[PDB]
Formats: sequence, structure tokens, C-alpha cells
Amino acid sequence: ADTIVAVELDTYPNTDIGDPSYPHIGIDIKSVRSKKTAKWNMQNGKVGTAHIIYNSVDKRLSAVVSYPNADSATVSYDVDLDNVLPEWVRVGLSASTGLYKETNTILSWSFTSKLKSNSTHETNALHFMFNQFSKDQKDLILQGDATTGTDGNLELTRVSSNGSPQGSSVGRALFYAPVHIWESSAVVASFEATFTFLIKSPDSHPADGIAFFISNIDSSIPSGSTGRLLGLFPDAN
Amino acid sequence: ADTIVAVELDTYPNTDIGDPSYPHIGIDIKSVRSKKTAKWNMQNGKVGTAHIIYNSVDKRLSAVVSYPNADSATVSYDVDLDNVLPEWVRVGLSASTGLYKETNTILSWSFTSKLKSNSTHETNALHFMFNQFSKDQKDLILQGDATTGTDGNLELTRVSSNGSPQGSSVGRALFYAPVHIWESSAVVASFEATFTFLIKSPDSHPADGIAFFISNIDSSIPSGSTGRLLGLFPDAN
Ligand SMILES: [Ca+2]
Ligand SMILES: [Ca+2]
Ligand SMILES: [Zn+2]
Ligand SMILES: [Zn+2]
Repeated sequence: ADTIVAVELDTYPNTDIGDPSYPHIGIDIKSVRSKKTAKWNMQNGKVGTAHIIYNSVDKRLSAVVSYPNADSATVSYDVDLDNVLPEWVRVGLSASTGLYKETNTILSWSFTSKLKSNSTHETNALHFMFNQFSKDQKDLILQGDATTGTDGNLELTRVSSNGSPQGSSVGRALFYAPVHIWESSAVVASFEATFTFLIKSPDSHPADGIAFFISNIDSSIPSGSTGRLLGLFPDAN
Repeated sequence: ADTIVAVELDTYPNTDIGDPSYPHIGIDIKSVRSKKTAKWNMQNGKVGTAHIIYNSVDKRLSAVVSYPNADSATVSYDVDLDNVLPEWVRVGLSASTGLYKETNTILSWSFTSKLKSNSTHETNALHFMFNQFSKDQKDLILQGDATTGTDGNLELTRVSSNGSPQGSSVGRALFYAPVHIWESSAVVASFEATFTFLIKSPDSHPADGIAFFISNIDSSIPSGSTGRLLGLFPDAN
């Protein structure tokens, strides 16, 4: 299986597999059984403002999720990405639905890494700022049943029957270019993101959650990940 | 023939095909016969600092090269990047030699595009800063006989014959990810570069020049390019 680390914005409560009793933010290390969880308000179709940092000088993997006039979902778990995730990786978005409906529309996504030639020897980058996901964006390897375009949006669902998001569908948004990590040139790459989303209510008690993974450079939708496995993990342990 | 726009840092006069009697910085629009040239000093084994911009607030395609304690060769030619070059490109580096030897070591490279999602509203980017070319740099699509690693260097010659780099060698260094240009969301894509090279004196009239192109998304070595075709042109037209 592909070694994969995500920050799950899960919306279906799974006290079966370690998701808490409430719709939560979660931080996954090679398992859907997460490390930290936090209560999240989860307003309806509104805007998005999520954020991820991992500064190896502080070695925390923090995150927030902010609506307007809401609060931050601090889910900072202490994990070292030295040994738990491969040398060259492939960041991207993951979304899913199953037996319910919920909207998985991304409106903008960004990134910035800064990785240590010899710390003050002019660290590298892979910054990008996709605010305007177009129709034929050919630097994305969107897998699954994910689509793009039709507005400035990233529609990570089979959609548009009045947007009614067509349950049991999986969508991924793998970015095209790799990122050097392992430690090896040490791992101070404070890789930032911004994860603006719009989880609109279909009036259905909406629940299956969006993610933000960091996979291996080779991946797929492994053997069925529609549902509580949430788009990227093969196994529920 | 792939559509390609390059900045020849030509270290050899090619009077048969329009290169001037002096070694020169150049500029190319689907042509090894350059639009505009300027005198370049072409020092021995030293370092580097080149820089290429195209801001459509002024629509000038500029290029400057400066050693430390040397001058700058502004070779700016107004050309309309609207129609002369496709929507999606694959930028990179190109260097070659033939019947005379020269070292074409690149030791750092950057790029920074900024194209108008909606002019104020948070334009896109592709900033990277490769100061630490590794032995197994898997985000380069280095073609031909390009080598890398063994130091912090990008050796675009078959090298290590005591730095006498095995004449009629050629090697390209295409970056891994595409860039949106054509117009469509108009063409303020102020792509930057920083192109610190090293051209070692072989005691052999160092010659055949390094390039920096903006090609088609599909490319290779065109029909043999060890020489006047400078690594990226099929024909002398
Ligand atoms: Ca769930
Ligand atoms: Ca030439
Ligand atoms: Zn969860
Ligand atoms: Zn020339």
C-alpha cells in the first residue's frame, strides 16, 4: 500500500474506526485511525479557509479550519515526517461520498515548501496558487471521478443534477510535480497550504468529508475508498 | 517541429546561420536566426547570474546576464507572446557542444510565473529554487545526454573527462510541470528565471552556448543537435 499522510476534514462520525462522536477535523498518519481530533462547527455552504503547516524546527503538524465569524480547529499533532513518509511525494486533495450526499467543491488551493540546501543556502520551493481552476488544467492528475471547471471551482464529485452530489463517488486532485522530503537534506520544509472549500448541505444530514493528503508519487483510488475510508486509505486500521 | 522560444547564450559565432561575429546573448522565436543579439563578454570558468523576464504591462521579453564585476547585456525584444507559443509549455534548460568542447555546468535555477486568475485576485505561481540538484533529482525530465548529481551541479554535458566534456555532447534539463500562457486570461505571465551557469575554459575556444527555452509540452533532441542547432532546433531556420 502507498504510504500516505492526510489531514482529514471528516464529516461522518465513525466511532467504529476511531472518528469521534461529532463531525471533526482529524490528522491521519498512514491510518484512518487518526492521531488528534477536534470539534468543528461545520457550517453549510460557506467559505473554506483552511490551512496546514509543518515546520520541522517545531515538528508540529498544525491546522486550522475557519469559516467567517467562526473559530479555528487546532489539531496540531506532534509527528516527525522524517521516517513516516517517503522521499519524493505527491501532494493533493482527496474527497469522497457514500450512501449520503455532500458537496466537495474546492474554490482555491495553494502550497509553499522551503527545503534546506544547507539551511541558509537558499532553500527550494514549489509554490503555486490555484484560485482559478480552469477546464483543461493540465498540471493536475485528477483521479477517481473528480472533475474541474464549469465555474471557478474544483468539483470533486460526480455532480450537476442540481448539484446533488451522487453518492458513492470518490475524487482526488493529485498535483503533478513531486517534492523532496525524507529528511536527508534536513526536513525543515515548512510546507504551507490553503484549502478553501464549500461543503453545501443537500438537506441530507451531509457526511463523508474532504481530505488533504501527501501520498507517494504513484497512487490510485485503492480497491474501494468510497466511504469511511475517505478517498485515500485502503484499510480501516 | 515543436514551437520553441529560447535565449541563446551562444559561446560560438555561427556566421552561416545569422549569429554575429562575437559570442552573444540572443533571443529566438522558432528560429536559430535570432531576432536580437548583443555582445557578451564570455569569461572563463566563473559564475553565472542570468535573468529573464516578460512583463505584459510592458510586453518586453528581456534577458540580462552578468558575471560578478562585469556588465549586463540587455537584449530585450518586444515580441507578442499571444500567438507565438502554445497555451501549455514545459520550460527548462538546454546546452550543447560540438567539435569544440566547453563545460556547461548549471549550478542553480529558478522560475516564477504570475498569470492573472483575475488581475488583482491572487494570480497563479510556479516558484521553485533548485540550489541543490541531487543525484536522483526526480522532478527534472533531463533529456539527451544530460547528467546531474555527484556534487551540487547540473552538468548539461557528458563530463568528468577531467572537465574536458567529450565534444559533440548535448543535454536538456526540462522542468517537470506545465505553465499556462497563451492569452485567454490575458498575458501578464511575468515569468522570471535565475540561471547561474559555469562555463569552464577548456583551453579550446569554449563553444557552443547554453540556452533557456520555453518549448512545447512534448519535446526531445531534434534530429541531432550537437552543434550549431544548439540543442533544441531541428533545422537552421
Ligand atoms: Ca467519516
Ligand atoms: Ca549557436
Ligand atoms: Zn474522521
Ligand atoms: Zn547564437
